[PDB]
Amino acid sequence: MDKKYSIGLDIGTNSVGWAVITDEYKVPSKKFKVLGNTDRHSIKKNLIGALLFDSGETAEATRLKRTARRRYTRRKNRICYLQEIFSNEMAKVDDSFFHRLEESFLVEEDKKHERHPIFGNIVDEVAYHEKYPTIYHLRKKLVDSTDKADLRLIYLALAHMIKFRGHFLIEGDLNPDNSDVDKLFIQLVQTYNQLFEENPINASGVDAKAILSARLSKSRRLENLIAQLPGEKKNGLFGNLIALSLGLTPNFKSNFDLAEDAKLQLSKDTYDDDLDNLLAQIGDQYADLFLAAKNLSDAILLSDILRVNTEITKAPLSASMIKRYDEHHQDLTLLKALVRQQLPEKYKEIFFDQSKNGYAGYIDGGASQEEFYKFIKPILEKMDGTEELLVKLNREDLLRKQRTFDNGSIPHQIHLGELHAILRRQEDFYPFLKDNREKIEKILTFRIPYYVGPLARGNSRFAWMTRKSEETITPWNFEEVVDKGASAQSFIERMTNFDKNLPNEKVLPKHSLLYEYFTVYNELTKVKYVTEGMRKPAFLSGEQKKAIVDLLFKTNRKVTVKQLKEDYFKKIECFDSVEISGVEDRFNASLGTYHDLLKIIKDKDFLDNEENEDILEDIVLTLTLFEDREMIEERLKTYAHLFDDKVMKQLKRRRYTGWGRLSRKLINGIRDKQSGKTILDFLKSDGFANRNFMQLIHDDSLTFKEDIQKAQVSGQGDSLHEHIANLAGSPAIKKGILQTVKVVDELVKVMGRHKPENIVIRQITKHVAQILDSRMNTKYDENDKLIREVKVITLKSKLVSDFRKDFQFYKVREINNYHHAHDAYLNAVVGTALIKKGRDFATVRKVLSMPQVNIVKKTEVQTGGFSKESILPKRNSDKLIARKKDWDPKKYGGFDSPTVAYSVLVVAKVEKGKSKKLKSVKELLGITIMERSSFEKNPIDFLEAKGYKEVKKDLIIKLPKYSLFELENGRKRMLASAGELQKGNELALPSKYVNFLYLASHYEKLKGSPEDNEQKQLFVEQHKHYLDEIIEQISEFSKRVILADANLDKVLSAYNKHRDKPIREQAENIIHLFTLTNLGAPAAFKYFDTTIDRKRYTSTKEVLDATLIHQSITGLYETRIDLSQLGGD
DNA sequence: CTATGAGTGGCCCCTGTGGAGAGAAGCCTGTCCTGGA
DNA sequence: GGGGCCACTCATAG
RNA sequence: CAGGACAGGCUUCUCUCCACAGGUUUUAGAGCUAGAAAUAGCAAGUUAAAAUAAGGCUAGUCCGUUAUCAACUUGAAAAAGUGGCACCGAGUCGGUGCU
Repeated sequence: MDKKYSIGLDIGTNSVGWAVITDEYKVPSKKFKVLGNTDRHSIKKNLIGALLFDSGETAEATRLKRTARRRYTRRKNRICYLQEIFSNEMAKVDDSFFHRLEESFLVEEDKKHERHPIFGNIVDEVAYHEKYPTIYHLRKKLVDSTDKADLRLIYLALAHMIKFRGHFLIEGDLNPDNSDVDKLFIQLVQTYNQLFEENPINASGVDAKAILSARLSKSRRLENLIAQLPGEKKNGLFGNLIALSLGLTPNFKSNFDLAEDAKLQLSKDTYDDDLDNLLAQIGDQYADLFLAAKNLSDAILLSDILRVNTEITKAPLSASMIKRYDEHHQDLTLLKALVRQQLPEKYKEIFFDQSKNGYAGYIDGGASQEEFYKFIKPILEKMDGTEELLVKLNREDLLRKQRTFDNGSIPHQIHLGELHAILRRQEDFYPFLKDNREKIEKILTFRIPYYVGPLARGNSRFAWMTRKSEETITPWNFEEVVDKGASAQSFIERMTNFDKNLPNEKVLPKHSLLYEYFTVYNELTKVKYVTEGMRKPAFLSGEQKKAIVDLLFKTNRKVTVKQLKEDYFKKIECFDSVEISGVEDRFNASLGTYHDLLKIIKDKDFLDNEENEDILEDIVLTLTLFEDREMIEERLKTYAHLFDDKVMKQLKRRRYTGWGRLSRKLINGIRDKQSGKTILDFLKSDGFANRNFMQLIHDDSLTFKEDIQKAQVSGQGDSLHEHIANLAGSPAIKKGILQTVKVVDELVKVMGRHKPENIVIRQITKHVAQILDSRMNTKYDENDKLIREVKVITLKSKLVSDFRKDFQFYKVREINNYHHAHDAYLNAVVGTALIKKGRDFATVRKVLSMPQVNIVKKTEVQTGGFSKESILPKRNSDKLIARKKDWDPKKYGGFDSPTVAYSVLVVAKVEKGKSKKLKSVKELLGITIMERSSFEKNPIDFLEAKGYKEVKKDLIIKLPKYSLFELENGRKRMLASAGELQKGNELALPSKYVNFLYLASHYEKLKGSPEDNEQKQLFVEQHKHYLDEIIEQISEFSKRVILADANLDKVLSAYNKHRDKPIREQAENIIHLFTLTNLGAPAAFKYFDTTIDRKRYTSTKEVLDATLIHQSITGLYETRIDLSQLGGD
């Protein structure tokens, strides 16, 4: 008799519950054969348990690190390009300068050349350090002077500029002379008054520079400026111009009464284009007004930058840096004077102690600028003469460094201008610089487009670029080697969907006109109308649909029921009264793309042309695919023969985003084999059948369904891993699902390969059920109908939670891990009971108090970073990992705290003592993650290298993390690492104590009827003696397996101390005790007033000769190996 | 007399921002359709 | 949250 | 009862590519004076170079932290295969009967 049995499953983020029950809600138990070298040949176990595992993580970190690696590599490549350019002339003056540059990081003992890099002689080095305290001094001096300087200084300046070229946000050119806010505001007002003499603006008395440079929001600046302008509004034309000058996006529809919105934003690249067409609409006389607005905006954002006001040079940033340096020097002198004058004792603290947050700590230590201000602020409060210094502190301007985090707002055009000025001044003495000025400018301004991607030769699983040729990609010949249009199309396509019914065809663009026609006819197909004299609703004819679309859909961007009734039935068909069903208020789809094309091209018959279908659809596809404008113009240049410049540029501007859910070949590509119509043709005219898309794809009359069946290529059965990975969700739930399916497979294998009756458990859960059904039921009957021998049940946790709360079967997650198993068991029981109580309740209570539950910790091989990322200074300790091959850690410091890959057991002989005496040993040597490949290649050589000799190969036992060892008195420990252990034993409590603890913990939070609440409170009051029993049992369990003498003593003392506390507080504090006894690593926990630190087992010597256990994924099959007999002499 | 292991307790760990796209999922208003029961 | 490392102290064997 | 397309909104999340600002580490930026030295006073401090997971070959202006993995037999791996049942009890499972 194949016993009828049910399987219950609970899938969480960390756990997978499993349980097997009979037809009688009873859990069978079986005796299992045990392999190994031990004597315990067979053990009886229950068929219930749960699996715990570490939660999975997303791929975000890997992608971030890859991006960082590419950034670093490309920056170094640019530096190498500059060195290559300077290579010819550098050797003619200083051959070893480049060697000195890179070899700088080595100590003086290691350097092949002289220690001073810049000159190689200390005198010139000191002279350089004196004449130019900061690199900004050199930059400004080269910008302003006309003298011929040494090649090395120019090289240094150019390298500094390139390596920190700054951000690329704003396109176009920036005028550095555009910095005066007031003068440009006056010019804008003057131009407005000249062009609007009937409405002049009196800008006198308005401080434009203060308002526009204020650290307020753009709307606040606009409001403040307008409030000072009588008669003007932010909604007015001048208000919109100011908003644009602030960097907002005003709408110019109202001031020119245009039929179309004219929205301008200076950050958008459309400013030139939209300005051009706006002038084409309102007249070209308004060019200088927008020019003045642009100049004012430029002055604004360059005024927020560049604190310097009136100093005249081509390098304002260098002037700002020098000004800050001078202020820092003067303030430092004054501060030293004052501190020495009044508080000499703290002078040492301020200027000598590195560890404190004073000036010495701010400079030579790790104290940040905010920390330094925080430390110095109370001290300055105690002294006098620091009023302006206090103001500067409030301004984040006191003693400011040059390299600060606010530098993130520097446009690259400033560095470009400085480069251009330096090259202009010095190219007369340096012909090769003048010749390669173009190359230097390109290198400074070059940027890889976002749509191109990595420049690989196919050997990267991330690269998609298509090459025109096979030259080495250089910044000067990038455009001549890469098909930018094809690359962009590939970038778009690989992220697009595939059609469900036709997986071999791309889906159409969302705003494709053919798609819009399809949708409109699809909705019109199911529109019914009832007029006077009509007994039943009738479907609209094809000519009726065509007339309706031409009259309303092509003319109105939205058509409503009332509009249709007034415009077509009442006017065209002369039906005065009509009742329309299937559309309530308005029609859903619309011909927006048709309206846009009729607005741009301004030709209706050209759009109405059926033969231009290919050209029109190709134009729509081109507008959807590409976002860069040059590529769009490149593609549109084929169709320019039919359009003027205005139409082409307006077409150049229309972008469309989104995609449809269906393919063109499905709708209008496949023709009916009988009639020749496509789906669109049938929607246009289907006779009295009037079949919609759903009806057409399911009708057996046409061959479209036959093509659907044929086009279903027999996709090779997706592997369970791949099938789950293809689902929608985070990888963690995917891992949980995979482990659950493996658990189900093992449970099936256990029961003698007899299939179960019922499997008890959002679209992801639906996919899980689908996977289970597919793997379990594969039998097809004589009619090719799947014989569902197994029932799949979907139930929500709310039902089982109610089941628990109704029958006092409380769940306390803080006691142990059995709650997952009990929840799975109750899930299965409730599902079977509902779909299919004195006996049942007794059986359930018997099941709950059962002591043996299979709890298994999943064994894993840890991977990830080689070590921590913080780099530590050199120290005399062997635990420091070198950052590179030829860098002694005691000379340079480096990494620390590597992570163990996995542990291995080694039994061999090791020399010990100064006499070099061979000693037979038995210890654990853990492999670091960085060593994993080397060890896997040849363990023998690796073990020989670490002082282990006479290798005993057959004793190598793979010991991953959480490998379980068994010791005396049932005490269990898990191998946390190569040198640390965790708790391995679980505490079991009688169910009555769990119920009492739950009732006490929610004593004041009772959610039930008043009589039930009072009864529960009385029950809590009656059984106070349980607390002593609970404490005694905890002490006994800790004594037997935990060995926590001092911590237990402190716990006992605290319990005796707080024995007078209220019952709720006592229970709440006692609940915190299980952190000492819970599975996993010990953790510190708080008990009333005293905090108890974590007791950490750092000794792996006791388990060297214990019994090792290997366990199946469900823990039913197991093999036991004793370490004592292993490695015997 | 000093090197060597074995525990107690304490302290540490890379951060911030922008631009570009595609998809998915969940909720809501609603209309229509396919399949079986 | 959780494993590594280090200062400190102590017991032990050469 | 399940499934689907559309019209619109809202919200969140995932995945991929291109850039910036730092941080950390070592070296360079003659420390002076009195004192044998311990030490005491004095001066000064803002910056620069290189590296940022060891490295690898398929040598790319590429890849290197996602995912998967109890034990034994076969297989290079993928992958395939390998373990008796019924009854009475329960402090981590125990006992009885058949085979």
